[PDB]
Amino acid sequence: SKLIRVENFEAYFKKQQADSNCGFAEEYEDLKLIGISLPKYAAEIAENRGKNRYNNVLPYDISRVKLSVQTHSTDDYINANYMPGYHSKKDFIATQGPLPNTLKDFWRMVWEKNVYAIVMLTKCVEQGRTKCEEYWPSKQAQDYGDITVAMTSEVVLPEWTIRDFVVKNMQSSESHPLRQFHFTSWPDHGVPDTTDLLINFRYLVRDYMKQIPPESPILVHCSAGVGRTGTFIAIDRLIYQIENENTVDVYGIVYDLRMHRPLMVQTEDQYVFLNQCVLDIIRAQK
Ligand SMILES: [Cl-]
Repeated sequence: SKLIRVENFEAYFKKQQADSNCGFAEEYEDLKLIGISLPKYAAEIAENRGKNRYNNVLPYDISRVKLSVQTHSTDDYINANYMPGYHSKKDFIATQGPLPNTLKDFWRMVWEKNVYAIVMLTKCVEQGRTKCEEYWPSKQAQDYGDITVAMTSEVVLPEWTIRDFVVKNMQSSESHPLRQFHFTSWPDHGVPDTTDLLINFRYLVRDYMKQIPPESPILVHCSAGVGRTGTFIAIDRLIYQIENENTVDVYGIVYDLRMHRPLMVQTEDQYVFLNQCVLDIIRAQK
């Protein structure tokens, strides 16, 4: 009974918000251990440890994105997992902000996994610390291993920047577009003050995704690719749920996310923020 009909969501939210979000805290605490016993052997292989941004954010083997192998099995490794969306088990790839040594891997994943959209939910640097490499080029083409990327346009707003690229595999002469939705306005601490901007940003991503071929995972990342990333993915899923079923199951969504990657929706504030998102969406349904 974690399924809440939208007609009952506001009352549910108020209930869960009582006593300093006690109910939300309880739901979130219930999620705490979900997925954590899933093996993460590839992530722990010596050769792969340095490919992880955070030693405690490791992809579960069961859902990890496996890249092509060249000379060594560990070539398959990237700190990323397929995350189900509303429609399919591979609607998303949640991944960490790539490192200087995983840039090639990052683009190889982008290429091999048919990514046309990247959602980036972090600044490269937040509070004087590197959260993510600037892994994308300007107009001047850059090669990342066999993958060449050139930015074709960039539109900056205070809230987010949207960048279009052409991604080409130089080995095959295949290419296709990629749009990167760079949400630059997530607060350095805590969640956004309001939900509308992130929700509108999600709508922008979705608007673009309508133009994209099938089986094209949205690559979503922040720093660790779990907190903001999980929040964004959950919001996307919740919106479909609301739109298609008039029900929400934030718990079920986050649970599912946790079964695919650790820490998805990494703070209680984020979890409450999701519920706030649902409330705002429902309320904004005149
Ligand atoms: Cl699954």
